[PDB]
Amino acid sequence: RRCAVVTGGNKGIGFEICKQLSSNGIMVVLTCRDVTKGHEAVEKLKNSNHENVVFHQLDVTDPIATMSSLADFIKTHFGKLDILVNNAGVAGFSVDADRFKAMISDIGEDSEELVKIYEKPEAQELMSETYELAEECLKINYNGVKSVTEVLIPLLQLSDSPRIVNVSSSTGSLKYVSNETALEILGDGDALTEERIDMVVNMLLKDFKENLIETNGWPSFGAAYTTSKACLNAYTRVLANKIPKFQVNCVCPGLVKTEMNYGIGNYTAEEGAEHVVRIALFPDDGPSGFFYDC
Ligand SMILES: NC(=O)C1=CN([C@@H]2O[C@H](COP(=O)(O)OP(=O)(O)OC[C@H]3O[C@@H](n4cnc5c(N)ncnc54)[C@H](OP(=O)(O)O)[C@@H]3O)[C@@H](O)[C@H]2O)C=CC1
Repeated sequence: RRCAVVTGGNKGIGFEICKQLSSNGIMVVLTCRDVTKGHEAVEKLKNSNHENVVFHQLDVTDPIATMSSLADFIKTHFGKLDILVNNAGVAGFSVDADRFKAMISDIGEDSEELVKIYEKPEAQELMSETYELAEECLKINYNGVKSVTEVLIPLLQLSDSPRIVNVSSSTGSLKYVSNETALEILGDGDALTEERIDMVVNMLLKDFKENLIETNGWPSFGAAYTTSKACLNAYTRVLANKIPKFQVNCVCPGLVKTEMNYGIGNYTAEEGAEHVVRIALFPDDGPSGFFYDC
């Protein structure tokens, strides 16, 4: 049996990825940071007749040394890893829940309008981004992906067909990278390295902390998130180059109705996960280094 690790597996797209991989005969290690939430998710899938799922704790921001226990667990019970889905991620902003629920109620969750207004200024007024949230966003969406990937690479090396799928967003496209220095680094594909991508991340965090978002031409809203995904894409390309044995790709699942969006989206969680699972289960002869649907 092929086996998979999915990060952020307790809810949203991640939970549905675990369910669908399991449905396709994959042995799934559902990981997430909250132990109670993890056990409840696995119990829920079992009660749905998905038996090839097991829980293991994983907060992607923890030290890489702590992750050694996941690596050992997989080696001991499975002998290899075939699939890693880097799904865990956060938006980098909070919302006024009361007013957001009022806005959703008012419009009606349907009529493309709800999705339309979610992107209007009327909506941003209900959202708050802070340096604290930015720092966490980058640690989870970018650095966390690097740590989990580094720890599990030696197990993926043992697979005859290793795959890494990183869940990205189209807002991470270079078209939205406004800062000139960042655009220059991320757009110079031939010169991409992990170190240069780290520079972009550190540049953003430094400017954010020093209140230079507007001043240095960063996006006026959602700069942490969009930067984290643009850096995730670049890192995905670098990793693809470094490890030609692997399939390493990003997938942008479209706008999905999860708690990340307070239920707003074009696709259900099931549908979003389907988009990611189609790449995770590519034939053994598959491409690497690309950004699907981004
Ligand atoms: N929903 C959308 O429209 C889109 C989502 N994406 C990407 O899809 C991925 C999943 O998003 P989605 O399902 O919508 O969001 P959800 O908020 O519903 O789920 C997020 C998952 O990530 C977990 N998570 C958050 N921080 C950490 C951490 N430090 N360590 C381990 N797990 C963590 C959450 O755990 P917990 O329950 O403990 O908080 C949860 O399991 C993300 O990378 C997101 O950026 C890309 C394009 C569109």
